[PDB]
Amino acid sequence: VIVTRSGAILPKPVKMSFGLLRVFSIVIPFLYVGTLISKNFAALLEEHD
Amino acid sequence: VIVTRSGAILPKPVKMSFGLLRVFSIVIPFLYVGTLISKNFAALLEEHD
Amino acid sequence: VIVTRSGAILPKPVKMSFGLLRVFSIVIPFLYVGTLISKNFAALLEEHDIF
Amino acid sequence: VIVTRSGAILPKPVKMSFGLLRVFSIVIPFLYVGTLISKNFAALLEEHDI
Amino acid sequence: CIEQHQLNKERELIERLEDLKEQLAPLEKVRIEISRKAEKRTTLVLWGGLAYMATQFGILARLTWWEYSWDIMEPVTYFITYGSAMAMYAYFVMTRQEYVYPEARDRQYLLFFHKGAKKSRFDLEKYNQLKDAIAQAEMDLKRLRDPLQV
Amino acid sequence: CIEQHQLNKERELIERLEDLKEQLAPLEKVRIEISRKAEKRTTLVLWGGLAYMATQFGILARLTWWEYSWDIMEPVTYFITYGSAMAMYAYFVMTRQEYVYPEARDRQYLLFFHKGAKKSRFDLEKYNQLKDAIAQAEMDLKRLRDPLQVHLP
Amino acid sequence: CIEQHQLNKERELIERLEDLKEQLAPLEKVRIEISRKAEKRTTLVLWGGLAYMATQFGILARLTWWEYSWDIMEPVTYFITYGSAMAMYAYFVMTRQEYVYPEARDRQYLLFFHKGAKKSRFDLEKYNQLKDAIAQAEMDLKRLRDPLQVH
Amino acid sequence: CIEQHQLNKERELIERLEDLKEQLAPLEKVRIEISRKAEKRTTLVLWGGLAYMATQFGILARLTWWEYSWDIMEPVTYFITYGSAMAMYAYFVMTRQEYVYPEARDRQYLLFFHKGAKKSRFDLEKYNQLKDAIAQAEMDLKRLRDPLQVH
Amino acid sequence: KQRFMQFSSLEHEGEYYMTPRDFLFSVMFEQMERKTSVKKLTKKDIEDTLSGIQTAGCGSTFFRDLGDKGLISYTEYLFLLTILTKPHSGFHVAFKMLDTDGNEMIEKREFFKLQKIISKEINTTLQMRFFGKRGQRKLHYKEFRRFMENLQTEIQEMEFLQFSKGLSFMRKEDFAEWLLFFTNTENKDIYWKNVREKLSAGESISLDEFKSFCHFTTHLEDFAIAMQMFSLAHRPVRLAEFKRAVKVATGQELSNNILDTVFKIFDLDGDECLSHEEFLGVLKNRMHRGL
Amino acid sequence: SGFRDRKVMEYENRIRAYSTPDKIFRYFATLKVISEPGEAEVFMTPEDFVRSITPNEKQPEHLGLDQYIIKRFDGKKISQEREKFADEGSIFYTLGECGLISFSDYIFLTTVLSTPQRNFEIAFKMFDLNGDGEVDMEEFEQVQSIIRSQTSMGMRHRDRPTTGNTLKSGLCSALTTYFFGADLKGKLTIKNFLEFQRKLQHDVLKLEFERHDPVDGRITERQFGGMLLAYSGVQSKKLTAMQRQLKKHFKEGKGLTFQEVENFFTFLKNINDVDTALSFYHMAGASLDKVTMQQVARTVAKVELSDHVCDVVFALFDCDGNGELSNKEFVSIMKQRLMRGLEKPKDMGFTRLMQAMWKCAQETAWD
Repeated sequence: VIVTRSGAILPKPVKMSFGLLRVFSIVIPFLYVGTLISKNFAALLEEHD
Repeated sequence: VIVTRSGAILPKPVKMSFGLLRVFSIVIPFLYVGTLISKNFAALLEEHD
Repeated sequence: VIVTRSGAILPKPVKMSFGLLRVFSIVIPFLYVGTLISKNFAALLEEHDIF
Repeated sequence: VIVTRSGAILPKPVKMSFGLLRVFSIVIPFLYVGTLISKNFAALLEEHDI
Repeated sequence: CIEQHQLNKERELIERLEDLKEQLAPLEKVRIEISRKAEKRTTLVLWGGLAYMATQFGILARLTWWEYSWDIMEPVTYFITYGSAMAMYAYFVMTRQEYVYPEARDRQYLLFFHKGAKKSRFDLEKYNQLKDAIAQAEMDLKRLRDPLQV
Repeated sequence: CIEQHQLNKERELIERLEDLKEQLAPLEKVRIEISRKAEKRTTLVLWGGLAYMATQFGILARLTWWEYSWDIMEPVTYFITYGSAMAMYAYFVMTRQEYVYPEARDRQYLLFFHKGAKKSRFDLEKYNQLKDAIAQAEMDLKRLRDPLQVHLP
Repeated sequence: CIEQHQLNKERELIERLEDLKEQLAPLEKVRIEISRKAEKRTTLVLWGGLAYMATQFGILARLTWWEYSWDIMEPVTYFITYGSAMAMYAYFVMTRQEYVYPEARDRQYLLFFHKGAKKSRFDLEKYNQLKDAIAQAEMDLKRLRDPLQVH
Repeated sequence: CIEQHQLNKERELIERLEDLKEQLAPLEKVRIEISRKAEKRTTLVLWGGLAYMATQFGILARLTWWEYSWDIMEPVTYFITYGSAMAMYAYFVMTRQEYVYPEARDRQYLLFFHKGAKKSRFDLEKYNQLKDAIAQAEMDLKRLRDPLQVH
Repeated sequence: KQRFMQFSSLEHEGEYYMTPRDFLFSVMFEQMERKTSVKKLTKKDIEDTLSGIQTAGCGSTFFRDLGDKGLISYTEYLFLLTILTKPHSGFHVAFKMLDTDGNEMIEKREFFKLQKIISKEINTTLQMRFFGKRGQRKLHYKEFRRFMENLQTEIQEMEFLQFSKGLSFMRKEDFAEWLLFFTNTENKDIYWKNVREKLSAGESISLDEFKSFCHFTTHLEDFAIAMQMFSLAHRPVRLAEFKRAVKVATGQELSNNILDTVFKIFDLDGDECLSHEEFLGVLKNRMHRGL
Repeated sequence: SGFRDRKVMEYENRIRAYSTPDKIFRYFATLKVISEPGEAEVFMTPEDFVRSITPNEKQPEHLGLDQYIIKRFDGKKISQEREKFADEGSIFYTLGECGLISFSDYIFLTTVLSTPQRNFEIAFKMFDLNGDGEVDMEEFEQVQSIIRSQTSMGMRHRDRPTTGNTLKSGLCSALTTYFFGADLKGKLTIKNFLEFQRKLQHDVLKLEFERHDPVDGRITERQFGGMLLAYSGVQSKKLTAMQRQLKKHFKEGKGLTFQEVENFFTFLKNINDVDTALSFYHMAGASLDKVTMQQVARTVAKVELSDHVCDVVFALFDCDGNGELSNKEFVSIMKQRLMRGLEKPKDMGFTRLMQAMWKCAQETAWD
C-alpha cells in the first residue's frame, strides 16, 4: 500500500482542512439539540398521559 | 470510483420503482403478525401453566 | 459477479457433503459439553477451596 | 488463495518475534494502571466531594 | 502475407460470429427463462430475509412491553445475537466463503439457477462453450481492427 | 516517402486530439459546475449523517440519567441497534450493493450528479463519448511514440 | 529455409515443456500429500472454532437461565463480547493484517503447509521456481501459436 | 535498420539503467532511514491503541466489580460502544476511508512519513521520479529480452 | 486570639487580662485607633473583682455596671466568644458531663478544665460569681442559661444603642447598615443598591423586634431546611411563607419593615421573592464575624 | 462461606446500595396475589421488607427476581380468614392488607424511616394551613413529593407496576385505613405521626431482632455484634477481636434480651449529640470506661444499660484490644448503622462534581 508498483512513494493524503474544529463544532450543537428536543418530548408526553 | 480511466462519469444507478413503498409494505404486516403470535404464544403458555 | 467477462455463466457452486448435518451434529454435543462443564466445575469450586 | 496465478505456492507467513509472550505482557500493566486510577477516581470523588 | 490472410480472416470471422449467433438463439431462449425463475426465487429469498428481520423484531417487541419483562428477555435477546454470529461462522465453514450480502445472493442465485438447469436439461456445457468461442472471436475482431488503426 | 507519411499520420492523430480537446472545453465547464453543486449537496449529506448520529446520542444521554432510568431506555437501545442492521439489510434489498461508507458516498454523489444532469439538461452522452475518445487517442498515441517502436526520429 | 527451422524451434519448445512437466513429477507427490495433511489440520481448526463457540454458548446457557440469574452474568457477558473485539484488534497487530475469516484461514493453512515443509525438507523453493518456469513456457507457447499471426 | 537499433539501444539502455542506479545510490539510504523513523513511531501508536483498549477494559472492570453496580455502569458501557461507532463515522468524514486497520496504519504511516521527509528535507519528488524512470527502464529490458530471443 | 493581645488591659505574672469594657470594645468594634493599654495588676484588682461584683446588676446590665472592674483571661475571652458566636455548642451537655452524680450543679474545679476544651491562683469575676466568693456554691443550669440569655441580650442592647446613633430606635437603614457590618461581597454593591434606591429609609424600629431578629438568627439551620424545602418545591417565597418560616424557626413572629426590607435587599432577579440561600449566607457572614 | 453464596451476597449488596428502587421491590418481593377478575399484584412480606433493607442477607433461590410464591386469594374461592403474615398490632398489619406491603408502601416506609424527625417537624409546620403542623391529605401528598425527592432521587414510572399515580392511591389506603379514618376529613398531628414513625421503627427492629432465632430470647454475642455492625465493610477482624477479648471474660454464654438492645437503639437516637460529651471527655483526661459509659447514657438519654451490653460494645470498638475505646470511629459507625446506608443510592456523583467544577469555573470567572 505504502509503495507503488514502481516502489515509488505515494503522496500525502489530504486532511479535511480544519476538520477537527468542524467535527466537534457539529458534535456539540446536535448534542445540545438532542438534549433539548427530548426534554421537550418528555415535558409534553408527561402531560399527555 | 466516480469516473473511469477515461474520466468518463459513470452511469446513473438503478432504483426499483416505488421501492421504498415496496419495502415499507413488507416491514409492517410481518411485524404485526409476529406481534399477533406473541399473544398466541403467551396465552397458550399461560394456558398450559 | 454471476457472469464471466466472457459473457458466460460461472461454474457450479459447491457445498460440503453432509456438512449441514455436520453442523447440526457438532453444535449439539458441544452445547451439551458447555452445559456439563460448568456443573462439574462450580460444585467443584465450592467443594475444594474458597481462598 | 495460497496458490498464485502461475501455480506456484505463496511464501511462509511471518510471525513476529514471540508475540504471544509479549502482547500478553503488555495488556496486564496497562490494566493495572487503569484499575488503579479508577480506584483513585472514586476516592477523589469522595475527597473533592468532601 | 497479411492482406490475403486478413481478407480471409475478417470474412471468416464474421462467418464464425454469424454461425455462433445462429447456434446461440435456441440455448439463450432457454437461458432467459431459467435465469428469470432463478431471479424470482432469489428475490423471494431477499424479501423473506426482511420478513425474518421484521417478524423477529415484532415478536420481541410485544413481549417486553406488554406481557413479559425486558429483565427476563434480555438474555434470550443476547443469545439470538450470539447464535447469529455462530450462524455466520457456520455459513463460512459450510460455504468456504465469507457471509456477506451480495456474495450470499450470488451463491443462492447460482444454486437456484442450477436447479433449474437440472430441471430443464439445459446445455450449460454448450452455452458457456459458445460464449467462450464468441468471446474469442470478439477478441479476434478487436485485434483485427486495432492494427487497422495503425 | 516513409517519414513524411509517418509524421502525417502523427500530425493527423494529434490534431484530431486537438479538435476533440477543443470540443472538450465548453462542456467541461458545465460539468465542473454541476460537479461542485452536487458535491456541496453530498457534503451536506455526509455531515447530516453525523448530525443524526449526534442528536440520537443527545436524546439517549438525557433520557437515562435525568428523567428516565436505564431500565426504561435499555430495550429502546436494543431495538435501535437491531433496526440498524435491519435498515442496513433493507438498503441491500433496495439497491444491489452493501451499506459501505465510501461506496454509498460515491452512490449518493453520482445520484445527485444525475439529478443535476436532468435539471440542467446538458449533453452527458456526448460528454461520455467525447471523453472516451480523448483517452483512446491518448493511449494509442502512447503506443505510437515508443522509443522502442520508433516512428519519429 | 525458415519452415523446418521455426517448426524445430517450436518442437524444442514443446520438448522444453516436456522436460518441465517431467521434472515436476517426482516432486509433486510430496506436495500433494503435505497439502492433504495440512488440509485436515485446517479442517480440525475450523470445526474446532465452531466447537469453541458452541461451548462458550453452552456455558452461559447452563448458568444464566436456571442455574443462576441473568443480572449477575450480564457483566461477564459484556466483558466476553468486548474481549472478543480486543483479541481481534490484537490479531490485527500481532499479524499486521486484518482478521477476516477466509483470509485468516488461508494464513493458517499456509502456516501449516510451511510447518509440514520444514519437517519434509523437499526444496519447495526449487519446486515453485520450476512452477514459474513451466507457466512461463506455457505463455510462450500460447504467444508463439497465435492463430491470427502466421508462423 | 531495425536490429542494430535494438543492440546499440540495449547497451545504452542498460548503461542508462546503471546511471539511474548510481544516481539513486546516495539517496535511498536516507529513504530507509526515514522509513525507520516513521515506522517505529507508527508501531508505537498501534501498541498504544492496544494499550488504550486494555485500560478501557480495566477501568470498567474495577469501576463495576469493586465500586458500583453493573446497572449503574451498563449505560456508560453502552455509550462507549456507541461513541466508537460514532467516532469511526467521524473518521470517514475526515478522510474518505472505511477505517479498516491496514488502511488505518497505512494512512498513519503516510502521515508520519511525509512529516519525516519534510523535516529531513528529503527530495521525495526526485526520489519517486527517479524510481519511476528506473521501473520504466526495467520493464523495457524485460520486454527487450523476449522478442529479441523468442521473436 | 491575637485580638486578646490587641485588646489586653491588665498584667499579672505576665498574664494579659481584659476588662469587661475592653471586651465590649472587642465585640462592638473590630479594631480601633484606641491603644488598649496594659498596666500591672496590683492586689486591689482581686478586690476590684469583689467590689464590682458586690455592686453590679447580675443580668443584662452586668458589664455596663462593671466597666473596667473585672478580669477576663484569654481562655475566658475565647469562652465569651463561644457564647456570643456559638449557641448550643454544648451547654446542657457540659452540666450533664462535667459534674454529674445528681443534678446539673457544676463544681468550681471542673470550671477551668471547662474553659480550654469547649474553646477548641487568683480568680476572675466568673468563678467569683458562679460558685460564690471562693467556690462555696454550685452553678445552676437554668441560672446559667438565664446568664447566656441576658448576656447575649446585653450584647444586642449595646449594638442597638451604639448603632442607634443616639436615637431611641433603629431606623430601617440603621438596622440594615448594622446588618452589613460583616458583608464583603461583589454583589455588596448590589446589596447596598437597594439600600440607596429601593429603601423607604428611616422608619424607626424598636429594640424588642431587634431581639426577635437576633433570636431568629440563632435558630437558623431550621430556616435553612425550610428554604431547602422551598428549593425542592417551585412555590416562590412570598411574604406569608417567609413569615411562617420565621415562626417555625422560632415560635415567635415579628415586624413588617424588617421583613419587607429583607425582601427588598433579596429580590435579586426574582421579583417579590426571597434570595433565600443568599440571605442565609449574608447572615452567616454576619455570624462568623471573620474566619 | 460458599463462593456462590459470597457472590450472591456481593450482588445483593450491590442491589441494596445502587439499584433502582422499583427493581429492588421486584427483587425482594415473593408474593403475587391474584385479584381474580383483574390480575395479580406483587406484595412482599415484612421479612422480605427486612431483607430489602438489610445488607449481607439473602432470600432463597426460587424467589430471586420476579419469581413469586403465587397466592390466589380472592375470587370464587371462599376466603374467610386470609393469612395473617404480620402480627396484629404491627404497623404492617395496620396497612391495607392482613400483613402485606405494597410497592407504594415500600417507598413510603423508606421515606418515613430513613429521614430524621426534625425534617418532618419542619415539613408539617410549613404546609399545614396554620403553621402548626395540622395537615390534610393534599399537603401530605406535598410532603411525600418533597421527601421522595430526598433519598430515592432516581425514581421512575414504568406504569406497569405501582410506580404511577396508584402510588398516591396506596398512600390513600394508608390514610383511609389509619390516618384520616373513613371520611378523610380530619387532620393528623405532628405527634401522632412521630409516634407512628417510632412504632414503625420499633416493629422493624423487633423483626430484625427476630430473624436470628434468639434462643430463650437471647442472641449470641457474636451475632449481636454482627447485628450492631450491619452497615459496614468487613469488620470481621474486629468481630473476632471482640470475640477473643470476650473469650477472656466469662460472659459469652449469657445472651442478650430484646429489651436491652431496644434501650440501646433508643439511646442511639440521642447519641449523635454526645459526640460532644465523649469528645470533651477525651481532652479532660478521663478514660473511656464502661461504667462512665452507662452513667453518661443514663444521664443524657436516661435509658438503663446492663454491663454485659457495654462489655460487648466496648470490646467491639476498643482500640484493637488495648482496653480503650475510640471516639469518632465509633461515632461514624453508629451514624452508619443509624442511617442504614441511606445517602446517595444509585450514584451519579460525577454530576455533582461537574457542578462543582463549574462553580470553580464561576469562581475563576470572578477573576
